Amino acid sequence: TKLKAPAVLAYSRKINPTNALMFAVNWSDRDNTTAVMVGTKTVAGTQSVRGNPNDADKGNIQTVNFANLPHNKNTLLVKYNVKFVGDVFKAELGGGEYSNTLQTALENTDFGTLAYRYVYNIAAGRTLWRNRVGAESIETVITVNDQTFTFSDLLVNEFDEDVDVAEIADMVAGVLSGEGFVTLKVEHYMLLGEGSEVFPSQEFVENSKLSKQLFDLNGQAAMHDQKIGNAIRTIDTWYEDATTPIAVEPYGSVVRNGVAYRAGNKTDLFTLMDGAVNGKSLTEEDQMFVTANLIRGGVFGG
Amino acid sequence: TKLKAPAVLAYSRKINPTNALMFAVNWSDRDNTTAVMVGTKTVAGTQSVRGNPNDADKGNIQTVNFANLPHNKNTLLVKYNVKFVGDVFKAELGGGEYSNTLQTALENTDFGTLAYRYVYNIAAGRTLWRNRVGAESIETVITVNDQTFTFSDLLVNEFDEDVDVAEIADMVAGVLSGEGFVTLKVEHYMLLGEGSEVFPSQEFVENSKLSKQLFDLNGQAAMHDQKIGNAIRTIDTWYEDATTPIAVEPYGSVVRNGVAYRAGNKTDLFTLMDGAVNGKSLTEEDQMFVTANLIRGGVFGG
Amino acid sequence: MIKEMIEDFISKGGLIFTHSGRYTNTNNSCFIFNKNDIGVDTKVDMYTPKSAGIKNEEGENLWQVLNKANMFYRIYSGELGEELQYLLKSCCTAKEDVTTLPQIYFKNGEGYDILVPIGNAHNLISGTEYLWEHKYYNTFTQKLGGSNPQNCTHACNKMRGGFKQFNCTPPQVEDNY
Amino acid sequence: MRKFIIVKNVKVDGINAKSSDITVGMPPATTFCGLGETMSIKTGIVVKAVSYGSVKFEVRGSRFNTSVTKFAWQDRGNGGKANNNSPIQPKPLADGVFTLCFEVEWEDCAEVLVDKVTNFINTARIAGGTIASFNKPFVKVAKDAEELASVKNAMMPCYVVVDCGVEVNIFEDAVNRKLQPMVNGYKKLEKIVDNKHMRDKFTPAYLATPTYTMIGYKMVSNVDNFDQALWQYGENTKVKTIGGIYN
DNA sequence: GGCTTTCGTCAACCCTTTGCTTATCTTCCCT
Repeated sequence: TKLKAPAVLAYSRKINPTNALMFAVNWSDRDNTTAVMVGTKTVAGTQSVRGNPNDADKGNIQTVNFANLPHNKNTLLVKYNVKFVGDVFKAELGGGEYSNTLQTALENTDFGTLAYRYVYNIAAGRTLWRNRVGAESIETVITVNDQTFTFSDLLVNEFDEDVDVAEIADMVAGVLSGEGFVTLKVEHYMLLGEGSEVFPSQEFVENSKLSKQLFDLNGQAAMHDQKIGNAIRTIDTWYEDATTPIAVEPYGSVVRNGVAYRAGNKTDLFTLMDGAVNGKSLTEEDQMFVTANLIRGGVFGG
Repeated sequence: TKLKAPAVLAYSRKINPTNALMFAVNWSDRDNTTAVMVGTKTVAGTQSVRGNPNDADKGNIQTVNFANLPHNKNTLLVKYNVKFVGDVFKAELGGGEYSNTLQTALENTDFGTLAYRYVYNIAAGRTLWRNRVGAESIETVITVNDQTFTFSDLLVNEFDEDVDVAEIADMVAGVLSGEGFVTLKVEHYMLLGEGSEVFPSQEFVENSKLSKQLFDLNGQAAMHDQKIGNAIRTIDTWYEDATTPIAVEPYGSVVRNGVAYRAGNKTDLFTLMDGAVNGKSLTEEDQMFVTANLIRGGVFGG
Repeated sequence: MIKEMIEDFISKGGLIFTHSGRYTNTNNSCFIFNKNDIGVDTKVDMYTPKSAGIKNEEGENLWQVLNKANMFYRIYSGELGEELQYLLKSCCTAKEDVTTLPQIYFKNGEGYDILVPIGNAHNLISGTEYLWEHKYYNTFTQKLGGSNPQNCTHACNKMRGGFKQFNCTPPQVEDNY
Repeated sequence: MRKFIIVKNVKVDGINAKSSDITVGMPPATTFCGLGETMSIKTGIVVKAVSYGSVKFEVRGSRFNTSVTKFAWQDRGNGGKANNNSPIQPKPLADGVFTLCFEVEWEDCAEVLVDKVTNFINTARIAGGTIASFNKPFVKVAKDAEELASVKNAMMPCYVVVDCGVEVNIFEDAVNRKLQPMVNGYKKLEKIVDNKHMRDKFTPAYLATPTYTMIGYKMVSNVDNFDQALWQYGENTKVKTIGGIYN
């Protein structure tokens, strides 16, 4: 009687950001874009470490990739292209029964709120991760379908109602609940100040030889699409004891805090989609969490 | 009476496509072909497997081959040729009794619809699964016998009537129903956008180093030839409860979705093949299905 | 015990071979014992349905014990008994199947022979052991039977890590020159 | 007096890289000798030897594992199991840009010879791989030995196959002298008594185990004698070079 | 009397992480 999930049931991602190239502009000269180059500086400090206090007096030489604004331009510009694709319910590897019953159990999902939180995370500048601190104003210009949309002051921890994010999110929800696609050409102008140090994505490297190795595209400082995609889907205010929005994982798990906000207490995604497939009526934000997982994608089987 | 099939009856592949080399061009300069290079990135995420709430908290580091457009070209070009080969009834391992009576039951195959669906799968961009979505405008340029056609907007899930694909299908059905060969050089111009991630063939390979390993040809992103061969033969809209075209399989079986649409309901290739040989009046659509299997080829153990 | 094992093998399908098309296709089941290539260090393969057979006190099937210390050549030359030679040879048969196997034409002079190439078992087992022993890493590794190789072959059942085959890639020509 | 036709840059993809059970990679000289006798059958131009070189060649997969092929449910009688994934028998696939040079003897103009070879290659299949592209073949003749070297250097750039022979066996010398092993032919084991499940019922059939020789890759210009790169069907149910063992 | 479907049967690893080669070039001479 229990409809088990397919062993290879997987969903493709539906929010596809590009790698976010960072340029340097002014708050006035936004047409003068010079690429933020990744430089490499050798930096000496103290050994630190929680243990081993005997070698505290010894130095610490580490070679670190840095990325800074030049001392003639005070604004960091971040360019990326977010592609919201539709058909979020057609599993590319699990189409059949389970997948399709999840679709019919998720037809009345509030796609407007999911699209609103996605477009707000793009619009409030959450895709800027550590660049936002020290920025005097973060101006987001989202060009949808040749549609300039300017945002100036949006607080990030809560999704306050405005008309421009909702205006973009109307057709973003029309794409997500239906078919087709929409492309958001996103530019972030941040008055970080003269010569402020910007924070790109850092590569994962195991061969070492360099302590911090920033993500670069032909040398220009850039951000990983995955970081932007994590920040776009940071919409999950529906876990147990929800204080801040977290990214949408199947387990509600962020790995910096070393916790899982939705595992071990029967609101991880697999339990909810098993309930929704097996005719257990989810609540509204429950369906929004499951549909946000399907928009994020992943594989849910075995 | 009751002419049995050969134990190891085999047919050769008659739609032979080449590997789809992926280049990067502009919609303006579509002659600026630039090998989309398969890059290798490393990915930090959260491990979210159906049975992993205990390990959801910890991270998950995967090295993954990616392939993205460069940020100065907004168009993905796809290169392949498709060689339609005649003698679709000449078995190379099966005997001259079952295969010839199979053949003489199959001159009444309307090859025009088979050729129309083959060239429409070529032209609509069916060979471009995850990167035909998110494309602002697709454009297929088919060059055959020094004569060139262009297709802008062809919906891929149904075969609507246009004179250009039918005009190519005239010579393709002439080759398939007759002798010789024909070759269509296909140029896919897909306006994905600036720095949009392209989707080459992933490989079924045990790789300790790379969790996801893409297909490259001299590093250049490429797609598998049998992948495009699966795309071209995705014409089967004639199975029981037919909604979408599936690939022409002997059992109508998509193992990707875990469902075999022509297995068990007496509409697979072998039951219709025995009905065609043993004088049972085969329907037109079952005739075209058996002919499409013979065009695809295969060995048939039994 | 060894006679116990040879007879355990014989109650079952009971095939000992040096060449087979079972490695090419697991659905094939053609097993061929060539007599001329049996030497001192000739590794020898055997087949049972689903690789069945009892183990000894050290936890080995017949495939381990027949393949160390040249034990198959010792039974083959009859240092352990001529009635054992008979038992061994009762399992050493040539079973033939050409389905799901490649069939090519080779020119034999004013004519052609349809050759069905089946793989040498001594080449697979001894090559895997030697190229892992002699540190030859210009190779590919392939698990032959699939997810559970006991339906294929006793060597695929026991050497689950995969067989070593030669990486036969040629050097490339650099385009920029 | 020798005549050759060269097809340069034969981009072929989908090559059955499984040369044998213990060799996966470049197709052996039995494959290209089979291609040569295939044209001797379809086009009628009877071919003595073929010298083949590899411009490019990549086996699909990693550096230690080949990419297996997702099998399709094509056998008869296993419906019901067709919804699940088909079991994979090992057949590695590869791509390769080759340069072929066929010793032919011809008595007509070079244009009809080029057209016949082109019409064969348009319907040919190198090692089970679809010929993606190929340059227009050109005819060159080896009147003398300097002319033989002209034909040799006309295959530039390609890495041809030269035979270096077997000292003791295949594994030993592949580690020791570091040469590549490949199928130079086959060894007949048993006569086949059942011709029902075969291509022909009258052609005599034998089960075979592939014999191997040890070979090296040398660029065609660095090969001193072009006869050491031209493989042909020897009368030992094997293939061999005209120049013998490369020294 | 096969014949075709589905369920039961039988297993168990020690792995290693780039080169293979390495490109087709001017002396005499007289017109």
